[PDB]
Amino acid sequence: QCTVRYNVADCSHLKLTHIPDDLPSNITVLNLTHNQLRRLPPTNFTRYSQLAILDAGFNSISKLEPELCQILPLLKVLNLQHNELSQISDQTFVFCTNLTELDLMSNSIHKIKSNPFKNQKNLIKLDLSHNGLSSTKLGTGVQLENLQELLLAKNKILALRSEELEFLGNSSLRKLDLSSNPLKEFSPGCFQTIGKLFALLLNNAQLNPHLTEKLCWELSNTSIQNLSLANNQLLATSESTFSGLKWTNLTQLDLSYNNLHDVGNGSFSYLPSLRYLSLEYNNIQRLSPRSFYGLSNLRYLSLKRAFTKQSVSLASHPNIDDFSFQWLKYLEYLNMDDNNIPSTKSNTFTGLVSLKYLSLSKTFTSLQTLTNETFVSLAHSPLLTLNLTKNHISKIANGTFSWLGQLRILDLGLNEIEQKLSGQEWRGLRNIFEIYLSYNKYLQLSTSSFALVPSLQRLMLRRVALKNVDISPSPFRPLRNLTILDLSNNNIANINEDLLEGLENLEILDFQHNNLARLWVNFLKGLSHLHILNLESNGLDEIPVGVFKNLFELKSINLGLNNLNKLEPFIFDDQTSLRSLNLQKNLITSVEKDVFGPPFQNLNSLDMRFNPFDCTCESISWFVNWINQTHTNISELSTHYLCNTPHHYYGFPLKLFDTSSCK
Ligand SMILES: *[C@H]1O[C@H](CO)[C@@H](O[C@H]2O[C@H](CO)[C@@H](O[C@H]3O[C@H](CO[C@H]4O[C@H](CO)[C@@H](O)[C@H](O)[C@@H]4O)[C@@H](O)[C@H](O[C@@H]4O[C@H](CO)[C@@H](O)[C@H](O)[C@@H]4O)[C@@H]3O)[C@H](O)[C@H]2NC(C)=O)[C@H](O)[C@H]1NC(C)=O
Ligand SMILES: *[C@H]1O[C@H](CO[C@H]2O[C@@H](C)[C@@H](O)[C@@H](O)[C@@H]2O)[C@@H](O[C@H]2O[C@H](CO)[C@@H](O[C@@H]3O[C@H](CO)[C@@H](O)[C@H](O)[C@@H]3O)[C@H](O)[C@H]2NC(C)=O)[C@H](O)[C@H]1NC(C)=O
Ligand SMILES: *[C@@H]1O[C@H](CO[C@H]2O[C@@H](C)[C@@H](O)[C@@H](O)[C@@H]2O)[C@@H](O[C@@H]2O[C@H](CO)[C@@H](O)[C@H](O)[C@H]2NC(C)=O)[C@H](O)[C@H]1NC(C)=O
Ligand SMILES: *[C@@H]1O[C@H](CO)[C@@H](O[C@@H]2O[C@H](CO)[C@@H](O)[C@H](O)[C@H]2NC(C)=O)[C@H](O)[C@H]1NC(C)=O
Ligand SMILES: *[C@@H]1O[C@H](CO)[C@@H](O[C@H]2O[C@H](CO)[C@@H](O)[C@H](O)[C@H]2NC(C)=O)[C@H](O)[C@H]1NC(C)=O
Ligand SMILES: *[C@@H]1O[C@H](CO)[C@@H](O[C@H]2O[C@H](CO)[C@@H](O)[C@H](O)[C@H]2NC(C)=O)[C@H](O)[C@H]1NC(C)=O
Ligand SMILES: *[C@H]1O[C@H](CO)[C@@H](O[C@@H]2O[C@H](CO)[C@@H](O)[C@H](O)[C@H]2NC(C)=O)[C@H](O)[C@H]1NC(C)=O
Ligand SMILES: *[C@@H]1O[C@H](CO)[C@@H](O)[C@H](O)[C@H]1NC(C)=O
Ligand SMILES: *[C@@H]1O[C@H](CO)[C@@H](O)[C@H](O)[C@H]1NC(C)=O
Ligand SMILES: *[C@@H]1O[C@H](CO)[C@@H](O)[C@H](O)[C@H]1NC(C)=O
Ligand SMILES: *[C@H]1O[C@H](CO)[C@@H](O)[C@H](O)[C@H]1NC(C)=O
Ligand SMILES: C[C@@H]1O[C@@H](O)[C@@H](O)[C@H](O)[C@@H]1O
Repeated sequence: QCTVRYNVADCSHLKLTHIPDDLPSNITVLNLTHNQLRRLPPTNFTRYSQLAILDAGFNSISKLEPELCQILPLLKVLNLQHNELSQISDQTFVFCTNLTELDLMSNSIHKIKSNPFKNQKNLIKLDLSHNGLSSTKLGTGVQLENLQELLLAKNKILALRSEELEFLGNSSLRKLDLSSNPLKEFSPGCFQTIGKLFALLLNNAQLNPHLTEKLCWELSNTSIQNLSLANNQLLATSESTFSGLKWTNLTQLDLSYNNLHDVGNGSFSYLPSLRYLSLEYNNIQRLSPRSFYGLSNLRYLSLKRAFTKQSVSLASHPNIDDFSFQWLKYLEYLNMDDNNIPSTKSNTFTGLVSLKYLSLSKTFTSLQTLTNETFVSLAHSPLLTLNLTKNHISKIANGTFSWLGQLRILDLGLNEIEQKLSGQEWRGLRNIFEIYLSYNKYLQLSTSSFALVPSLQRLMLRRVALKNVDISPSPFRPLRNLTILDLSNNNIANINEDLLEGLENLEILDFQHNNLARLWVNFLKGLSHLHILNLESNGLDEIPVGVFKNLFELKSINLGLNNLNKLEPFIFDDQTSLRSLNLQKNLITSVEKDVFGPPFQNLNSLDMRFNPFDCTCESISWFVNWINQTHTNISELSTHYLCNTPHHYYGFPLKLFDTSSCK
C-alpha cells in the first residue's frame, strides 16, 4: 500500500482500483498516478479535505463529478493527463476556484461547448494537448483573466480565426503552444485578439515559406518575443519572409530542423532586436556577406550541423565566404559543430568584435595543419574559449595562436597531433588557463615546451605517448601556477625525478598506466597542496617511506591495480584528513595498525578488495575488528574480501574471521 513522506501520499504503480483511506488527514498532496481507478467519487475524499494537489494522471477515469471541487475546497493543482474523459460539461469544473494548474493532456475531448472554465479566474496554466480539438475556442466571453500558459499542442486545428481567441481579450499569455497542428491558414487579426502574446510555439505544424510569411504578418504589432518554428518545411528564406516582424520586438527565433537550404540575402534585415538565433540541423549551401544583414543586436548563434552534409555519392561541402558575420558585432557565442567546412579563410571571422566563445568541434575536413594565418580573422575578437576537438589536426605551427591574446580555454583533444613542442606554438597566449591535448598521436617535449605559457593552470596530456621526458630542467618547470596535471596512459620511457619540482600549487596529479615502477627517487617533492593523487596501474610493488611525507592535504589516494604487498609502517602518518583510500587488486597480505591506523581515522570510503588476505590474528585481527566498528564505507564487503591463506581459509570471507580467541 501507499508510502507517505512529508504531507504527501504516494500510491503510484500499485494497480489500485479504489481510493485508499489508511493515509493521514494532514496531507496536502496525493499521487494516485498510473493506477486503474474507475472514477473518483466526490465522497471518498472527505478524510483528506486538506488535498492541495490531486494528481490522478494515467487511470481509467471517465467522468468528473462537480461536487468533487467543493468537497475539496483547497484543490490547487489537478492533474488528469492520459485519462479517459469524454466531454467536459458546463457544470463540471464549476466549483474548483483555488485552481492554478489543470492538466487534461490526454483525454480525446474532440469538442467544447459553452464556457467550461468561467470560474477558473485563478488558473495560471491550462493544458489541453493531444486531444481531438479542431478549434482554439474555449469560451464565449473574455474569461481566464489570469491565464498565463495555454497548451494545445498535438490537435487537429486547421485555422486560426480572430473569433476563436477573443476569449483571451485581456490575458497576458506568456506561452501559447500550438506545435503539431496541421495549420492551413491564419485568418486576419487572429493573433491580435489576444491581450498580450509573448511566446509562440509552432513546431512541427507543416509550415512552408509562404504560410510563414502570412504568419509573420498576423504577428506584426503584438508583444511577441520568443517564436519557435522548428521542424517544418521552410526550405528557403527571402527578405519578404520575416518582414511582418519589423513591427515587433522579437528576441528569440528557432529555425532548426527545417531542411533550410538557402538563406536569402537579407532574410533577417527586420530583426534588429533579435538576440538568440538557432539554425541547427539544416542544409545551408552558402553563406554570403549579405546573409546576416540586419542582426545588429544578435548574441547567440548556433550553426551546429546547419550545413550541407556528406551525402552518399558526391563530395559536397558548404561554402561560407569571407565577411559572412561582419554584421554580428554584438555576438558573443558561435557554435559551428558537426559540419563539413574545408577550413578557415583569412577573413572568415572578421567583424565578430565581441566574440567570447567559439566552438569548432568536428567542423573541419581539410585542415590538419594549423599555420600562422589560420586564425588571423579573430585578431580582433576578445575570445576566451576555443574548441578544436575532432578535426584530424596533425601539426601545429610556430605562432598559430599569436592572435588569440586573450584566450583562456584551448581544447585540441581528439585530434591526430604528431610533433615536437619547441614551445613556439603557444607564442602569444598571455592569459591561457587550460590546455587540453589528450587523445592525440604523440608529443615530443623539450626544455621550452611550456616556457611561453606560465599562466597555465590546467594541462591534460592523457593517452598521448610522450617523448623526451627525462630532461633537466623538467619541461613542466615553468608552470608555477599549475593546479591540475593529468597525464596518464603515456607509458614514458624514462622519468627523471626532477619532474614536478616547483609545482607548489598542484592539487590533482594523474599518473596512471605509466609503468612508474621501472624508473624507481621521491617523486612528490614539495607538493603540499596535493588533494587527489592517482597512481593506478604502474606495476608498483615496493613503495618507499617518505613519498607521502608532508602531503597533509591528500583527500583521495588511489594505488589500485599494482603489485603492493609489504608496506613500511608510518608511510601514511601524515594522511589523517584522508576521505578515500583505494588499494584494490593488489597483493596485500596484512593490514596492520602501524600502517593503516592514521588514514583509517576519518576515512569515508575504502576499497581494498581482491587481495590475498592472510587470515591470521597477526595479519588481520586489528583489521577485522576495525571493520566491525567503523562507519567507513566498504562496498562488497561480504563477497569480495576473501582470505587466501592458509589452506583452511582459502576463499573464506574476511569479515567472518573469528577474533575473540586471540592472545
Ligand atoms: C568543446 O566541444 C567538445 C565537443 O562537444 C566537448 O566535448 C565533450 O563535452 C562534454 C564534456 O566532457 C561531454 O559530456 C559527457 O560525455 C563524456 C563521455 O561520457 C560518456 O558516457 C556517458 C554515459 O553513458 C554517455 O552518455 C556519453 O555519450 C559518453 O559515452 C564526458 O565528457 C562526460 O562523462 C564523464 O563524466 C565523468 C565525471 O565524473 C568523468 O569521470 C568521465 O571521464 C567522463 O568525462 C560527460 O557526461 C561530451 O560527451 C563531449 N562531447 C561530445 C559530443 O563528444 C568539449 O567538452 C568542449 N571542450 C571544452 C572542454 O570546452
Ligand atoms: C619556431 O620554433 C623554434 C623557436 O624559434 C624561436 O626562437 C626564439 C628564441 C625567438 O628568437 C623566435 O624569434 C624564434 O622564432 C624554432 O626552432 C628551430 O629553429 C631554431 C632557429 O630559430 C634553431 O635554433 C638554433 O640556433 C642556432 C644559433 O646559431 C643555429 O646555429 C642552429 O642551426 C639552430 O637553428 C632550433 O634548434 C630549432 N629547433 C628544433 C631543433 O626544432 C623553429 O625553427 C621556428 N619555426 C619555424 C620553422 O619558423
Ligand atoms: C517594440 O518597441 C518598443 C520597445 O520598447 C518597449 O518595450 C516594452 C516591453 C517595455 O518594457 C519598454 O522597453 C518599452 O516600452 C515599444 O515602444 C514603446 O511603446 C510604448 C507604448 O506604445 C510607449 O509608451 C514607449 O514610449 C515606446 N518606446 C518608445 C521610445 O517608442 C513598441 O511599442 C514595441 N512594439 C511592439 C509591436 O510591441
Ligand atoms: C547574395 O548577394 C550577393 C552580393 O552581396 C550575391 O553576389 C552575387 O550574386 C550574383 C547573382 O547570383 C552572382 O554574380 C554571384 O552569385 C555573386 N557574385 C558576386 C559579384 O558577389 C550572391 O550571389 C547572393 N547570394 C544569395 C542569393 O544567397
Ligand atoms: C525565450 O527563450 C528561452 C526559453 O527557453 C528563455 O530565454 C532565456 O532567459 C530565460 C529566463 O527567463 C532562461 O531560463 C533561458 O535559459 C534563457 N535562454 C538561453 C539562451 O538559454 C526565455 O524564458 C524564453 N521566453 C519565454 C518562454 O517566455
Ligand atoms: C608566418 O609568420 C609571419 C606572420 O605572418 C609571416 O611573415 C613574416 O615572414 C615572411 C617570410 O615568409 C616575411 O616575408 C615577412 O616580411 C614577415 N613579416 C614581416 C616582419 O613583415 C611569415 O611569412 C609566416 N611564415 C610561415 C609560413 O610560417
Ligand atoms: C599565478 O597565480 C598568481 C596568484 O597570486 C598570479 O598573481 C596574481 O595576478 C597578478 C599578476 O598577474 C597579481 O598582480 C595579483 O596580485 C595576483 N593575484 C590574483 C590571483 O589576482 C600570477 O600572476 C599567476 N601567474 C602568472 C599568470 O604569471
Ligand atoms: C468509496 O467508499 C465506499 C465506502 O463503502 C466504497 O464502497 C467505495 O468502493 C469507495 N469508492 C471507490 C470505488 O474508491
Ligand atoms: C480586462 O478585464 C475585463 C474583462 O472582464 C475588462 O472589462 C477590462 O476592461 C480589461 N482591463 C481593463 C483595461 O480594464
Ligand atoms: C558508507 O556507508 C555507510 C552506511 O552505514 C554510511 O554511513 C557512510 O556515510 C558511507 N560513506 C560515506 C559516503 O561517507
Ligand atoms: C563483529 O565482530 C566482533 C569481533 O571483532 C564481535 O565482537 C561483534 O559481536 C561482531 N558483531 C557483528 C556480527 O557485527
Ligand atoms: C559584394 C556585395 O555587393 C552587394 O550585394 C552589397 O550589398 C554587399 O554588402 C556586398 O558587398
